[PDB]
Amino acid sequence: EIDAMALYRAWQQLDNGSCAQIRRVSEPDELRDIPAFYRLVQPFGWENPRHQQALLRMVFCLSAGKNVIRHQDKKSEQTTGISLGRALANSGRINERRIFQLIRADRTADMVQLRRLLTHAEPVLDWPLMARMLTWWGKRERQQLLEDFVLTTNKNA
Amino acid sequence: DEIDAMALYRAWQQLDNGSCAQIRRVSEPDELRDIPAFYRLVQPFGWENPRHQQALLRMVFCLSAGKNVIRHQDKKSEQTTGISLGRALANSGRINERRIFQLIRADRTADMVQLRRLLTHAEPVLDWPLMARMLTWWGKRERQQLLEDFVLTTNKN
Amino acid sequence: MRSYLILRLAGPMQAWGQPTFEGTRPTGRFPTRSGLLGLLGACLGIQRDDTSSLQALSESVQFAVRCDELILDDRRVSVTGLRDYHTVLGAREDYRGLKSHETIQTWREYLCDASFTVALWLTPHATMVISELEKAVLKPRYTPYLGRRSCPLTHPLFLGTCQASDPQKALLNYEPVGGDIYSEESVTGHHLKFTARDEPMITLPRQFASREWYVIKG
Amino acid sequence: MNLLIDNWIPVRPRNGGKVQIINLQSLYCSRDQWRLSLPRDDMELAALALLVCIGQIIAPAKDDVEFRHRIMNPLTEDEFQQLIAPWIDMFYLNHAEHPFMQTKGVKANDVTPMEKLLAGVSGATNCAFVNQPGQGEALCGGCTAIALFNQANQAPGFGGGFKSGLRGGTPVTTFVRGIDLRSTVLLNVLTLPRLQKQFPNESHTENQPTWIKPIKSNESIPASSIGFVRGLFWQPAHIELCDPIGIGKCSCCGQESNLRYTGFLKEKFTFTVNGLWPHPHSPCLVTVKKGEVEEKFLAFTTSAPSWTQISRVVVDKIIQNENGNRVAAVVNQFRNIAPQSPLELIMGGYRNNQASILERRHDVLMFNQGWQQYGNVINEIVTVGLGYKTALRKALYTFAEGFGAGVSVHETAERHFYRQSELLIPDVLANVNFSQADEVIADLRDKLHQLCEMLFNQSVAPYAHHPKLISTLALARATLYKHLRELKP
Amino acid sequence: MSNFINIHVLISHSPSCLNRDDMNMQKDAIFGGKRRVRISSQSLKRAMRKSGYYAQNIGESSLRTIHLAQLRDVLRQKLGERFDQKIIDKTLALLSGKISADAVTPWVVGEIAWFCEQVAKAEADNLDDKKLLKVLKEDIAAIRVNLQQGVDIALSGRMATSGMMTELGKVDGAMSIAHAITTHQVDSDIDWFTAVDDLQEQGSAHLGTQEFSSGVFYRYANINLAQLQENLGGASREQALEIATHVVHMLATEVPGAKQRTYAAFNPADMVMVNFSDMPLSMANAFEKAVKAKDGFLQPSIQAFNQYWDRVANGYGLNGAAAQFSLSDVDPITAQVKQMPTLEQLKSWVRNNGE
Repeated sequence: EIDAMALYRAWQQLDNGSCAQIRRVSEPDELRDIPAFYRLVQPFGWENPRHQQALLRMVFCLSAGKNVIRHQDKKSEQTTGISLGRALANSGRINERRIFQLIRADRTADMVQLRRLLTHAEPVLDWPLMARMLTWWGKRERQQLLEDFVLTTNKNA
Repeated sequence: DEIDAMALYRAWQQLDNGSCAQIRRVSEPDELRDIPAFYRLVQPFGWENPRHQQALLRMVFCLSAGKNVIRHQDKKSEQTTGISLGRALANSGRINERRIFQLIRADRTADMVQLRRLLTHAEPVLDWPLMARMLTWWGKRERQQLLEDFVLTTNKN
Repeated sequence: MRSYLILRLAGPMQAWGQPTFEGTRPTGRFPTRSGLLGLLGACLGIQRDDTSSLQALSESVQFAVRCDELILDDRRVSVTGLRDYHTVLGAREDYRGLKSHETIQTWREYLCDASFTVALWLTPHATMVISELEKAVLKPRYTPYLGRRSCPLTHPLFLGTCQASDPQKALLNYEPVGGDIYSEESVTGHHLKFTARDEPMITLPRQFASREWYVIKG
Repeated sequence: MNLLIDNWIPVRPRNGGKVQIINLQSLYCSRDQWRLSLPRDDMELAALALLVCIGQIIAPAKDDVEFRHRIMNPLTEDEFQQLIAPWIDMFYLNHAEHPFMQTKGVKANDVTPMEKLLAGVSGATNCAFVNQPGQGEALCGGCTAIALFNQANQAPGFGGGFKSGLRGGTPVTTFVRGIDLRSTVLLNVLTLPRLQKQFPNESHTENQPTWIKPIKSNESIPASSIGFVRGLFWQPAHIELCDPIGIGKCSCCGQESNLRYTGFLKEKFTFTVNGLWPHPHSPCLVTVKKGEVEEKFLAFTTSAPSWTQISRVVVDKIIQNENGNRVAAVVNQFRNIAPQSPLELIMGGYRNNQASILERRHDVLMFNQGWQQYGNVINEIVTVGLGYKTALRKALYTFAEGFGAGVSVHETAERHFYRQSELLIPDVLANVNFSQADEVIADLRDKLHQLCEMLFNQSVAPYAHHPKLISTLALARATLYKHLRELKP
Repeated sequence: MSNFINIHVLISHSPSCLNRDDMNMQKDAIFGGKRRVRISSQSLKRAMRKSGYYAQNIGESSLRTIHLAQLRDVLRQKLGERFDQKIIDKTLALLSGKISADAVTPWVVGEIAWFCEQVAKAEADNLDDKKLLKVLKEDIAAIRVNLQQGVDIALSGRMATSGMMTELGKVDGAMSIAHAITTHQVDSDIDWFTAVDDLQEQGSAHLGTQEFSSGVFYRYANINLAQLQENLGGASREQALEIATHVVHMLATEVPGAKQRTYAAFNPADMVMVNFSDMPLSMANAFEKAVKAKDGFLQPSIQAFNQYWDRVANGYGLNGAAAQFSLSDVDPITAQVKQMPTLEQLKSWVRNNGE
């Protein structure tokens, strides 16, 4: 599997030039057109083709900014940390229909919209969990995102 | 431990027309997971417990035939259970035996679709918590019992 | 959707009881149902034998209690506890007659630095109306106290009146927000409950039945 | 009234409302889900215990297969009637020659009030002052049977010549809890093989109830010679209910009844049971001093929170050489039968000074799935708690005495400590994942550490303005941070 | 016409120990996170109830005796639904042993009713009166004694042992007294004493210790006027106000007896305030934030009280007559609070319903 917190820590300590250069993409595959990307994700097994798609997604989200996604470790009590959907709902900045139209959005349409949401919401979340979600990213992980969002919003009210 | 059926029923009856409308648009049980209003509907009834999800998905799906398509009626104090689904379907006088035939022989997913069509068509009167238990298990035994009840009812009535 | 009455129970010392037939008189961490019914009772000058009025009250009203933490000069002050070595001399030895013990002893527990915000509402089978309760809490007939009579209130019993769908929603309008809530009504996102023996059995004097609070953590 | 046939069991629906009074057949043969309902938890524990005993003599499973099966599926009425048939003439409250848990023909100068069976309502000099009167005016048949049983089991004996029960005085009872009262009762019944592994029934061992074959005065009974029926329903006292009055209200239940009881007779009576009867409802502490071993059933001796006794209630320790501990047989059974199941355990007991109730306790402890196998973890959480407790106590004791302030503050401080610990440790035990638990435990140790510091300073605070006290205060603080540093692995 | 009389007192005692626990350590409490020394409500109220002043002005009041004679009609109208007048007047004849009132104290009704129940039950089985009296001589003696202490019972409540039997017999006092806590954090002191042996003054002595402290305490009490009236058989507001004035005096002067023979903290209060209200409130939050000394604790405490009143009174709904007496001339409380140069003038202002 792919080490998450390592990739996060690497992203937090990347040089601002590479950082700004990466942020500039507008689609995950465009990261392939950038050197700084390869140097970033090579220590984490980019060289193994199984892990590639995943990495492309992870970095893309991270590309929202050096400190848009705020990692926070899970409390020892809880079995899992704060998932993405809960984070977004907790932001108070995201509208339900953005999430709805997110999970119904096509490969690719999908990541772009997510990144927009991330920059807008600047969420605090358990990053490796997000990373896993991005590793698989299929119908049920999307649907789970919508679940967490809706259910958290209802809980909190 | 066990799922409250009557609560869910009444909940569905008093749902706001917009939410009901949003739920009535699924064409397949798992699509309920794409819909905010659904999670809001089933949250009180133990959706968050994985054990009850499949079950709930079926219940709602059948209810999603209409706001009052499934007319609940209490059993008589004397008899041990109320009207079964098969019996009600037969009592409607609108359901043809071959429909039930092809129902109990249908693959997963498809059966629920077919069932919901039968429910819209019949507007059955039945013991809802009973049907709910049936949907909770929904296996060979239950499908068979459905067709049997249908056949024997249609025979006498 | 529903109209709520909002009360504040605050004082240097409070005491909200738990099952005991002994000389130690325990406290829990927040108002008991029985006790809130008693507070309202005192406001609506209800004598102790008036089983009709007591029952009307009990069937009419339901509560939700929020535990407010104290903040002094931007620091948090946790609710703590206290045990009073409480003595009685010349105490009755028996219910009939006048023989008495030289000294008996009791131990009584209190809550220190505690404050609560309570929301109450009416049931569908209500014999009362909220206007009454408001009038009472503003002008009580019997002396109102926080658990025991030695426990004055440091803030008016009346906080406000409003309207919402949850108790949770109702309580949101009133500072301080953030405390835990124990409600007699379920709130959709929340699944934990908390068992107690609050419920007064009015037909059977000074005996209480089990009930369950719904917990809304903050 | 007959416990197997008539309606005595006070219950309300698991979910439901208005209390009603059922008979045992309605409980055993119905998928209705019930929960006990009385105005006292100790009497609910008395009740539950009675039911468990009953079920333990009428219907032990023949194997784990049947056990699981009957928990999942109620009996048929006929099966029941067949099961209870040979026992009916033993459970009559009022009977000609064999009254339930009573002794025919009791010589007593005066009638003892009914209140004396209600543990706690009276018995101490401050009871007439703090308690409401009239609770022992007239009792249901049920409230009475139940009180009788409680008095011969978990309550302290009347005093002078009134022998306590078989487990000693004031034992702690621990039961496994289920979804309804039915499954609960069944869940605390030893299967037939476990039952006879624990009690091999001889022609040598008497297995008749005490009220059928009486204990002889000043007999010396080998504990081994008591049969599981005789012991589960052991009655160490000479009691006999007075003739019942008419229809009216249980001054205990609040319910109405056809017959109600208003007094009873008791007379002193002494025997001796050499040995320790292996009661299946209580834990058992074992300490081997000077080669000699002593087993003693667990009892609340202090006012310390219930978590401080959790280790003694769920965790086995069998080390020949040292002190060990045996959990109650029903819990070991459940542990074997359901090794993938979580635990919801009912424990309860009294703390007394002779016939005076000083405290009552009743807890429903929860435990995640790993509790059967990972007892060492549980043990460690508990001894962590007590470890920090003694850290504080030793420090402040130093502050008071020396190797002195002149004032003792360590007791108050222990009360504060324990009161916050109640918010900390039971939560941990309830939600920790035993398979991997070191993180949670370490967090706990940090919280408790902070706590001891805070309470130490708080406690010495008012006295530290005088230099002579700051002197010994430094030493005390030293011993504190000692003890506190030795609690880090 | 407000129902509640609030009484606030700041009183400073000198080094003493007016109340301690089972471990002979001064009582305390925690307020605002900081430890205050405490004088329990029980300690104080006993100090009052067992006082000479209480005896003279409450124990010896003209309203202290309840005449069963004058209660005949009203008792009959109130018990006519449960009993026939034969047993009622039988009963009242037993109890009394020998102006018609239009109202009666509830505990009287309740207890009387119990006696009626016993009389009826006794007559239903031909039990004759001599042995009936024998059976319940005790109870009768008791209720006779309570019938000559009507004000004591009305103000403080039934005595701890009283022979009261019914549920209406559970008689709460009309004055509630709150525990007294210091306005400040306390630096406790510790006396190290010895005991010289005059026959062997030598040797090495065995020392004992006693905790002690000085402090500025906030006493609070309130009085329910309506209940006072109701428990005096329908007395007037003026009479209630008289009794109230006695409570003001006591709360400003009486001090628990403990250790006084060796520490002698016989201090009068340095501020007393009385305040009429619909809802009784304690002003203890004036000291939630513990007072810090500045030329002592008394002045900052008084100032803190005055200022807290200025700050919250109006908002808290303390709109009603209000007066203050104080020996300390600190920056005055607001002018709606009428100043009393002496305690007695305060008393008489209370006596006059606050005018």
